[PDB]
Amino acid sequence: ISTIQPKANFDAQQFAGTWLLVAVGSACRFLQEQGHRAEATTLHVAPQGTAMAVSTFRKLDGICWQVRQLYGDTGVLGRFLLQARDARGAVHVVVAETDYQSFAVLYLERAGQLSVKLYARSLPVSDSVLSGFEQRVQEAHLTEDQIFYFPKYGFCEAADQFHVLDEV
Amino acid sequence: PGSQKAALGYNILTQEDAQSVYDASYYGGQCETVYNGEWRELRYDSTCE
Repeated sequence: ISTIQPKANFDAQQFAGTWLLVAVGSACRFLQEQGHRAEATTLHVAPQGTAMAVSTFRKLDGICWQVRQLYGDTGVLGRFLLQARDARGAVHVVVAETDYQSFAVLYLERAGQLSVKLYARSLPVSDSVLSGFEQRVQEAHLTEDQIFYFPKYGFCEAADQFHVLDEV
Repeated sequence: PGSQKAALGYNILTQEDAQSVYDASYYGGQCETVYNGEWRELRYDSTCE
């Protein structure tokens, strides 16, 4: 395990805005166990100094939900920490790779438990990008059997006042 | 949580709680437990989805 290199000169202002989650690679059981109902997710992203706010949007049983989180910077460009809010333990984050207008591959890790997630500005992703993601997975020592996709449709926006987790 | 108020004495003349009458914390060595029907609290795990 190591902190891999981020996007060179990561521009939070360009990486800002709307991302759709496309696929996740992880050894996390709950993507393979109960891997059905991988409900679609999207981020709104804003810079907030060097930290970034993120609003994940999701459905849950058809109720649209918003989770707002601060990705605190590590003091290092493109490197962030999520807090141990519920004693979950802090999650290290690296913006490994992005075309700010097109695609991103984000590295996230806690307690050596590692995930990589591929987001896009777009419904399609270039198959070359997807292939890069596959090799990113292999380099992370994750199997193809630990890659999981998310549906093309049914993204949500603007969850209700009562359906915002607002963990911060 | 909030069991201590039931332990307090009550002043009918003022409708104010007094000092504790019951021991709010003595268990008599029993482990007798109550199911909290509202235990469900959402969590999110960004390391998964």
